[PDB]
Amino acid sequence: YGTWRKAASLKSNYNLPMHKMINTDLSRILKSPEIQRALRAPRKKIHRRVLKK
Amino acid sequence: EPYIAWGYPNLKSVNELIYKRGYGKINKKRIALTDNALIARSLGKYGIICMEDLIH
Amino acid sequence: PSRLRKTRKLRGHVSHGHGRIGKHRKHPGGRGNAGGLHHHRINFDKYHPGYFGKVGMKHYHLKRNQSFCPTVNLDKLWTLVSEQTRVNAAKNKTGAAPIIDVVRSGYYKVLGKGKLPKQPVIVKAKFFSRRAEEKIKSVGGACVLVA
Amino acid sequence: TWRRWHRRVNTTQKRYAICSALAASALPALVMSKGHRIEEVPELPLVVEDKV
Amino acid sequence: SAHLQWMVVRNCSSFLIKRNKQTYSTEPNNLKARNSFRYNGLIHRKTVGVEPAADGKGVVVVIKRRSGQRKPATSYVRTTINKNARATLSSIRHMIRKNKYRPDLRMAAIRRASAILRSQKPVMV
Amino acid sequence: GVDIRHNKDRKVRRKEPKSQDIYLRLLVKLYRFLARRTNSTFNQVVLKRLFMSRTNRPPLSLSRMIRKMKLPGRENKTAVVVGTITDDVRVQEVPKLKVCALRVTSRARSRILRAGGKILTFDQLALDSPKGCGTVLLSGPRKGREVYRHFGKAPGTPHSHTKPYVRSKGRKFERARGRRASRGYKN
Amino acid sequence: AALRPLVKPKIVKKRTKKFIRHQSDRYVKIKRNWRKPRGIDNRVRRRFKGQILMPNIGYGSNKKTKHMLPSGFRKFLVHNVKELEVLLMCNKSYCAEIAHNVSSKNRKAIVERAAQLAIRVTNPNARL
RNA sequence: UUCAAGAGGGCGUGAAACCGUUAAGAGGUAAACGGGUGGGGUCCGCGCAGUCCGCCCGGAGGAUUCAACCCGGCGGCGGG
RNA sequence: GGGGACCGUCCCCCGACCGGCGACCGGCCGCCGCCGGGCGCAUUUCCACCGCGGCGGUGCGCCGCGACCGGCUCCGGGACG
RNA sequence: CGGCGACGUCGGCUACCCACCCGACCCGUCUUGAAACACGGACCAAGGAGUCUAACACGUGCGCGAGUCGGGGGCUCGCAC
RNA sequence: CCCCGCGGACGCUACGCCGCGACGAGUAGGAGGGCCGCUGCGGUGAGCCUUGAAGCCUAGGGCGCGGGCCCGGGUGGAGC
Ligand SMILES: [Mg+2]
Ligand SMILES: [Mg+2]
Ligand SMILES: [Mg+2]
Ligand SMILES: [Mg+2]
Ligand SMILES: [Mg+2]
Ligand SMILES: [Mg+2]
Ligand SMILES: [Mg+2]
Ligand SMILES: [Mg+2]
Ligand SMILES: [Mg+2]
Ligand SMILES: [Mg+2]
Ligand SMILES: [Mg+2]
Ligand SMILES: [Mg+2]
Ligand SMILES: [Mg+2]
Ligand SMILES: [Mg+2]
Ligand SMILES: [Mg+2]
Ligand SMILES: [Mg+2]
Ligand SMILES: [Mg+2]
Ligand SMILES: [Mg+2]
Ligand SMILES: [Mg+2]
Ligand SMILES: [Mg+2]
Ligand SMILES: [Mg+2]
Ligand SMILES: [Mg+2]
Repeated sequence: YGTWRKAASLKSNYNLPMHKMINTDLSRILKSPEIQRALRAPRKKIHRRVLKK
Repeated sequence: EPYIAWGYPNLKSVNELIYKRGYGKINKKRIALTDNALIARSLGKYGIICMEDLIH
Repeated sequence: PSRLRKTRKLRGHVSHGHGRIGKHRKHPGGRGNAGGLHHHRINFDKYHPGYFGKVGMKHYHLKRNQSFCPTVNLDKLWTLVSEQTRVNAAKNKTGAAPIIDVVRSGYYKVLGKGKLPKQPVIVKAKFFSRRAEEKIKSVGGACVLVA
Repeated sequence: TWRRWHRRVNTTQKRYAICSALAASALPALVMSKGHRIEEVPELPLVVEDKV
Repeated sequence: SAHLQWMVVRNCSSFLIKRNKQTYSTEPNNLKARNSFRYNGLIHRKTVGVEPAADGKGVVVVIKRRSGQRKPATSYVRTTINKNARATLSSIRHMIRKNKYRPDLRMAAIRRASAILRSQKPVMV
Repeated sequence: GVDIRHNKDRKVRRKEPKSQDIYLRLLVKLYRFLARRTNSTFNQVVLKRLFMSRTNRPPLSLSRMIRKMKLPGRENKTAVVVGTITDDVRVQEVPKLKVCALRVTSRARSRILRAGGKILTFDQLALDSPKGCGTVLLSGPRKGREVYRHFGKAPGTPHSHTKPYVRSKGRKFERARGRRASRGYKN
Repeated sequence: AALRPLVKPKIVKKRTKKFIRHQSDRYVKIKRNWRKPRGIDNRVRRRFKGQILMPNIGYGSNKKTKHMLPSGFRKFLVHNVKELEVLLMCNKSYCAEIAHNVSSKNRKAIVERAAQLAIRVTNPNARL
């Protein structure tokens, strides 16, 4: 099946398929300081329905 | 005209309509006018920041 | 998969999606391209103009091999040789130009769409167009005919 | 009998599926999620000598 | 990756039980035994499991070591805590909080340990 | 009763990819967070294109990408395409390009890398520019498809130049009546 | 005595009777299983007054008490002791119950283990 | 006899329509049906002195007895 | 036709500089945690029992009553301009 | 905050029977219009009707991508699969 | 530089969870969802079963808006 550096030597045209996402560690990506620097602060307060008095 | 009844409201009618049944169209939603902050946030650029300003 | 189709969702609906008034009958309108000039004329005229009638000269015993002449444009001329052929000629000090035999690559006629890189090349072909020859001579190349 | 029982799949897609299957068979979470009782297996790309 | 492996087993797993509008996951190191990304005990580089002791007294706290992820024979370190209920919960709390080892599972492991120890004391007639 | 109409209540748009590709779904998870938690409209455009179908994500040739990146003031910018980057064999010289694509053809990738260029996936682009700063968001030709030649006014109407559906092309196939004044009419 | 649920809210059922099929009273060949009427003149489909009512989404149960037994629990069908263990951390909200095909010898062990784990069984004295 | 004839030579199981008998209820607007109650009945509820468990206080008891130290094992994190 | 040279990729090496020890791993240390064994043998720690004990949560086997608060609503008195 | 609690009572009922008040014409179908003095339907069981092939068109998913596709053939212990 | 307390609920199947607002007739017809249902195949449940499978019966207990489903009792006797 070959490497990504070299094609397969027993299939004459085949090479390993490529990744459309190199780093699948989603938690590492989201927690990275460059991602965290660009984010606005979370809006974690729940605003429930106000009973109109 | 066959479909409506209309007339000239007085001051008391305007007060009681806004105070009891007054709802604002805030972000296309029907939100009860429970706080002045709801009015001031959408109409404050016109100088209207309270229920009194809206009634006036 | 028959489980993904409308027939599974039409169980319990009496008409099976074909209506109560007009129903699903055998062949209302005819079979195949029936009535293409009488009661399907609007459809045939609207979507298939030119459908009826003869045009041109008929030719018995057409042999498609006689008129076999695949064509290649100038913008793809340098793909018929290796990139090494190209880069060696570009950095060549002398005036030596590589030969591209399009007949070897499977084309007979060289058309002139696109532009050529500015370096001479000898092009062998059965046929050339006027503008293809003009552009080849513009980059300093030559057109040579083969049979 | 002429129901088109057979399907043809592109060679590149069949090669793709082999690569995905081999890659997944190197992860303990995926193999255990098949239910293969690999708990005392010393190493999951498990390779033995040629004497076998 | 944990997220990549989750996208493979989130709906296709031998531990997956979908029944009675409920979903459970029965792999060994799943506290709360639920099919969730956080509680899955196979896809993470560090997992916590609490099981009853083999002899029927105490708990076994199993944690996943960091190095040999692809070597399942040595990947899990098991210890047996067979002391009183309060000190057993303290040991599990210190294992998770002090080590910074997967602190989102601290109360899940404590509650599971309490359930195990309560099931080991004699039943009531 | 309320005097309203309900035939346009449900907006028809992709809220998620119809694909089951788990790698596409993971970086949809990434850019769904980026669009929500930043004020960048670049993330919103990228996220909605990740949902899009393949016909709505046409391939982008190397020549078109080179041409759009050669416009003034676009140097040292990352060309981002939500789709495939395709080699064009009609271009002879490839400049130094920094590109982020969903897919890159093997030969296009080799040409870009030989030129000294850089290829990023969409998760690497998120790390390199979470707000999408310094990017040229490009698209392939949306209407560069054979179906669009048949779309439009019907072929049998005046001033319409839309291709008809014919099984074969030749002098015997839809060329006589309604196509020339010598056979009935032309329009 | 019996194991109590975590919370026991009042369960409100919008309808208690069953939706019987139209004209299932008049015939034996028509089972009471609900079928949507689709006749052109069908007065049940047209919703005339005093007729058989049709199920619609407005009868849906409160999502807080949906699928909840009168005891306040929610059942989970188990087949052996291993499937009983998954309710260890759902003691106060879910109750196990043993499948009909489980033998009497094996459902003894399920009941004994459930008593150890404080899991409520809806049919504990079922084959004895 | 058989495990079983509530398997008895067209005999595995044995539905519905329909019929006999027994039990309960009812009956002059043909029956049947939807909604709402009421009465009776058959069952169900380990119903019949009514949950449970966390901390604290007091009482009287037991104990591989606790913290801190030492030895060993194993982990987690960090190290130009 | 062979044999060469050249170019492009590769696969191993002989070495150094650069970014990292990482989600590729070991040894040393440093901190921390757990376990086992000693020691600690009693104002500590734990175990179970009792009080119609208190503070929390949940909930009363069944049938019921009351109170105040708030929302909506229909009414009734009294007074002012 | 009150009362009540085992061989009589407590709670339950979707479900069994009965009574009463209000509402309620027999379904299917064609039809502008069916309860129709329009047709089919005595009852029950089992069976019973948009399928497959080919060819187009558009949409959608997948792989590769100026290419793509071995489908016919051949090579691989000829053969449990 | 938190430390007499070394401690502090739940959560987030992200195809998940949460909030707010408006809305809800429907033949022919279209679309979506179905942890609705039947049969068979590949996987999986260290699944169930002669201490009793399928099927059938049932004034038995329930769940779901519904399609339907689960459980108790009886019969049955080998598969689901
Ligand atoms: Mg319809
Ligand atoms: Mg019908
Ligand atoms: Mg007609
Ligand atoms: Mg005519
Ligand atoms: Mg409508
Ligand atoms: Mg119901
Ligand atoms: Mg019936
Ligand atoms: Mg009508
Ligand atoms: Mg028998
Ligand atoms: Mg018989
Ligand atoms: Mg009888
Ligand atoms: Mg008719
Ligand atoms: Mg008529
Ligand atoms: Mg009718
Ligand atoms: Mg009449
Ligand atoms: Mg007649
Ligand atoms: Mg007729
Ligand atoms: Mg008749
Ligand atoms: Mg008949
Ligand atoms: Mg049938
Ligand atoms: Mg409405
Ligand atoms: Mg509707």
